[PDB]
Amino acid sequence: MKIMQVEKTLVSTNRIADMGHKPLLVVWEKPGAPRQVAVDAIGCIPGDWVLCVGSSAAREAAGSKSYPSDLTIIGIIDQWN
Amino acid sequence: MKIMQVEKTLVSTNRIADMGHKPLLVVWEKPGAPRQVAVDAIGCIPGDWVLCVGSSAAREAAGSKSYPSDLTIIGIIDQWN
Amino acid sequence: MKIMQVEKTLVSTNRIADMGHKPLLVVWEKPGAPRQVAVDAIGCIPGDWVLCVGSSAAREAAGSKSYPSDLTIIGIIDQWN
Amino acid sequence: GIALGMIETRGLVPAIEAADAMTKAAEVRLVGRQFVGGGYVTVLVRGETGAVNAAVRAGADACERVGDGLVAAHIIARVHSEVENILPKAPQ
Amino acid sequence: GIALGMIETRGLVPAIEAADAMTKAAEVRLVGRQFVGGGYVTVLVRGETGAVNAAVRAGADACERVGDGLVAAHIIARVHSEVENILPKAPQ
Amino acid sequence: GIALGMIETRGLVPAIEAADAMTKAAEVRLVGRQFVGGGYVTVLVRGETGAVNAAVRAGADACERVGDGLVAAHIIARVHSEVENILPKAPQ
Amino acid sequence: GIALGMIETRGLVPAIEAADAMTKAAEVRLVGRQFVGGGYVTVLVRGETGAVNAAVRAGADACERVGDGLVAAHIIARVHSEVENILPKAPQ
Amino acid sequence: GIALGMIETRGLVPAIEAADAMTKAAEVRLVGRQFVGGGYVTVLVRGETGAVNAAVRAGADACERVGDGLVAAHIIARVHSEVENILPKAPQ
Amino acid sequence: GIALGMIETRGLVPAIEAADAMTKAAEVRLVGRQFVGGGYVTVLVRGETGAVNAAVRAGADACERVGDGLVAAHIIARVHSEVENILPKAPQ
Amino acid sequence: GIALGMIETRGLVPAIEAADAMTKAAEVRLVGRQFVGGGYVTVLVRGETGAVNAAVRAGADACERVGDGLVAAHIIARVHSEVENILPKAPQ
Amino acid sequence: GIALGMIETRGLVPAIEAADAMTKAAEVRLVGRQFVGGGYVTVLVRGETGAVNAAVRAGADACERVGDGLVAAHIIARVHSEVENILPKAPQ
Amino acid sequence: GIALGMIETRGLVPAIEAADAMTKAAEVRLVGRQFVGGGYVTVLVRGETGAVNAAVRAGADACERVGDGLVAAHIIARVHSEVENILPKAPQ
Amino acid sequence: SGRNPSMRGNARVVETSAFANRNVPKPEKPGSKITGSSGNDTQGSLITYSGGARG
Repeated sequence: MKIMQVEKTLVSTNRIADMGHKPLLVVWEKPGAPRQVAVDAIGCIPGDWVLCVGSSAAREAAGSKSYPSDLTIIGIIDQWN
Repeated sequence: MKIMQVEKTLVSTNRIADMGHKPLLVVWEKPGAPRQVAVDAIGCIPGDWVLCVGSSAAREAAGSKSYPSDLTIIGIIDQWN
Repeated sequence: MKIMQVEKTLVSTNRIADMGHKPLLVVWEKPGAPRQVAVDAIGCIPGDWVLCVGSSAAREAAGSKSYPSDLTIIGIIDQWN
Repeated sequence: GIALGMIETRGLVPAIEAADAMTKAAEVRLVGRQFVGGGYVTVLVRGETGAVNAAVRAGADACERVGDGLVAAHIIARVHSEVENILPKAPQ
Repeated sequence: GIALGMIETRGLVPAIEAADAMTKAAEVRLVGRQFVGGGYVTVLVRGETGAVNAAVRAGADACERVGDGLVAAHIIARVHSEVENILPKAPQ
Repeated sequence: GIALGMIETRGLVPAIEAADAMTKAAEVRLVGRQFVGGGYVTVLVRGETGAVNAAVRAGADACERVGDGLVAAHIIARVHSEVENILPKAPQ
Repeated sequence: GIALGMIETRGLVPAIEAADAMTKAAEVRLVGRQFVGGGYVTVLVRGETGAVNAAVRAGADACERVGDGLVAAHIIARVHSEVENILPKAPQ
Repeated sequence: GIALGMIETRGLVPAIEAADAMTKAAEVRLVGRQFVGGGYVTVLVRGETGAVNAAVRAGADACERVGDGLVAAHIIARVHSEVENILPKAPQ
Repeated sequence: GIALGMIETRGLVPAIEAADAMTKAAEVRLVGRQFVGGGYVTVLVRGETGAVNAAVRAGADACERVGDGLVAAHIIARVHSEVENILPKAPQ
Repeated sequence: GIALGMIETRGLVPAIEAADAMTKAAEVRLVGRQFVGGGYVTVLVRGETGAVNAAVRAGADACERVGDGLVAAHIIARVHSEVENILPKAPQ
Repeated sequence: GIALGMIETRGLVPAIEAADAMTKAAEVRLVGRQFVGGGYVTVLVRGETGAVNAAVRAGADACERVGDGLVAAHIIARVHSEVENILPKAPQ
Repeated sequence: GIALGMIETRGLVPAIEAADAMTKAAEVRLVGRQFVGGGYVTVLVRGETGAVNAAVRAGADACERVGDGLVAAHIIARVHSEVENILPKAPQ
Repeated sequence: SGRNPSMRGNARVVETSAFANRNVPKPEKPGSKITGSSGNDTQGSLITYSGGARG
């Protein structure tokens, strides 16, 4: 599992229908680092230091075994530098 | 997931029959970045900023579960960079 | 599997209900390497050089198959330096 | 910011959950929280049709089983100028 | 426009949908919305008899399947002078 | 005249239709529209006892099946001076 | 925008109804009404993805029960430069 | 009179019959005739919404028994400006 | 402290019990009490994620048996900036 | 004292009867009444923990059958300083 | 540019879908879109044998379940010079 | 204001009731009260088609039971220019 | 209880509230024949567009 920071919300209107209505956020390891998109299971405000899961584990955290997710936020860090 | 960009299409006529008819596109994070190939489940023109899923999540995004896709394009970002 | 040194404990109070009660630890490949979070399957004090599993195997390492983890500590290396 | 997205719910706890999900899902501004009466509480957001489409969709799942539940989840891409008079401008 | 057309709904989301459908369907003016209480919301439009009938029919169809539903749809071609004292002159 | 005539309805659409019939029917004046809460809306008319009896009967017959329906239609020929303190003098 | 929204219907009355519904339901510009022959008429709109999603959904619903009915309702979020040659630039 | 009323028919004979009955039935000005293709013929009449409704109803009844028959009957009280480009502007 | 803890109940008495349990159990501050309408009364507390977790759980248990009961017990780990405009800043 | 007693009733008549019974049957002081909404009317008393207990039992017995009846009856022997804000200091 | 790929569909909506998918799936030029009549529409592309094979395969999959459907998808690797005179050179 | 609505009654009392109900219902100008002879009285009104339909319905319902009764209720949305030479324009 | 006289009438009591309306008769749920990539998800909560169209 990885520790990332939410920067901004990402909107993809024509996304595949298998994604449901789960919102998407743009998370990066550190400011200026590569940006990735994570399905948001536990709601995160921008700037939150979130904890994200990857691989097949992501699909379950997205609310269904068949969900098409590679990165899924599963928790918000209470206190992170 | 990842935020990639469609640069050029990819065509291999020696493909395995499992891939079916699904189109193939060449995507990289940014110009000059490493070039990966993604199955396009949407209609993506060259120059489109797209959201790419990977792992087992990709196989279900493109066609069936058994579909041999380690990367799929699950939508086009409405406004990016 | 990766050899990582535990740095400190991690608490996420608002994590999903699928993570159970399993404790979480921050494990870097070495002091200074990028930080990651691993599910603790066995008791581990900070500073221990531990063995971590990834991918789908990480899910069963801690709890059932549907456990949302992609990095789990599976043992302590008796003598690592 | 001329697309309107509304979520109606029974009680206020579902409304705040829907509002939180709607505003964390896309770049939508929360313009209203109207106590209709009889329990109904409606949350109105404004933004681009794409952003409001994603906001309302995310909010609906968030508040479907919070409290008594969800009553409506409506998106209007182009709202007539007349209707703007009855719509709120600021959440307070 | 002197004829009146009223749509009553259970909740505010159906009311705004009715107001949008009513105003975009025919040449009518949304003169007001009232929170009747008990979860009833009335949207009123003033126009000509032909325009109002088209609007209200558009309004009823739009808000029928939005939210808890549509309660009442009514047209008054001629409103007595006194009745106008209990009708909003302009939208809020 | 001072005879008071009241019609109570579930919702506002029945109330406005009732008020239209009452004022159209006889020489009564619309003196108030009360939102009792819980979806009860009352319309009060003052006039001579003969006029109010005709006005109230028209209002009950006109709104009997409009919308949610009619709750009560009453006529008081002479209200005690005490009750005047709780009756509206003009509608708003 | 560049997104494309197309509704194909059996006849022209359903197509006109869809075109009316699309254009008034979201911010999309009608670009063509093409008679395909064999009774099929296709109304094409261009706009941004969010607006096109809203419009075509509104158009598909409006013309479903009109005339012979609706044939197709498709949304291409980004259209290849090659396809732009055949797509009508402005209505005739 | 800006409302639009349309009748669609299979074969030109019902279309001409519908236009005669529609124009004579109420005050609607014939605005065009369009060969959709595949046997569909559409006639469009403008006018006041009330008059346009009466015309279309009259035209539908008169043209139903003639020829292959009636396909559709429609009224749009306020056609969006974008759709006005595709409608015929006058009969040629 | 940014986490929000809301408990909705049918009546004031269950809410006041919930407020007592929530504030006694953890280190949370009561920010507001709202009468949603129709009976529901919501109490909101702002604190750290851990404290709000313990407070809401303690509150939801205390008021389950009191009066009509608990409607919703919901914990938001972090509240978006927009939603802060619709939440009371300090108790009424 | 510091103990807080509450009785919640549907309507005002049982509440006034309850409040009368509480203050007559123990050394409590009626701090206030609250119109929660949707019928519920709450009456609060403060006194010693023993006196308030006897006051809320007497009140419940007194209003149990008056009007619609009783919803809830409560004593909170110690009231957190945070909850003190939402309790009416004195009957306004 | 010496190979021909063709996809025939019922209606224009599937034809546009097929053309878009074919152009996006490979390096092909959309030479022409033809209204064969009777509802048929044919989109033709010309590229390399490998590219045209990929384009046609992608297009048939995309448009198979769009609207009325796909009539046929055909790939001609080598096109006789005589046939070239009945194939569009540029789109219209 | 062209559409013509006529109500024929047996006697003058049902005709005056029809005229009052016809005129109260909507905006129709009363053009003539013709004594046909043999006990027939005809009241003609003129106005927009929507208003006339509402007016004639009210008249037919109002005068159905009054006196000998109602004979005919007829609407003509547009009369031929020849017929207007036999239609009253001012009542005497 | 017996200190104050009381009369309890049997009122016609029907609650008009959001909770009471939770089980009102609702019309046929809207369904979409839309194609293409539009996030056409029907597993989620009922989202309605202008005119009541599902989406």
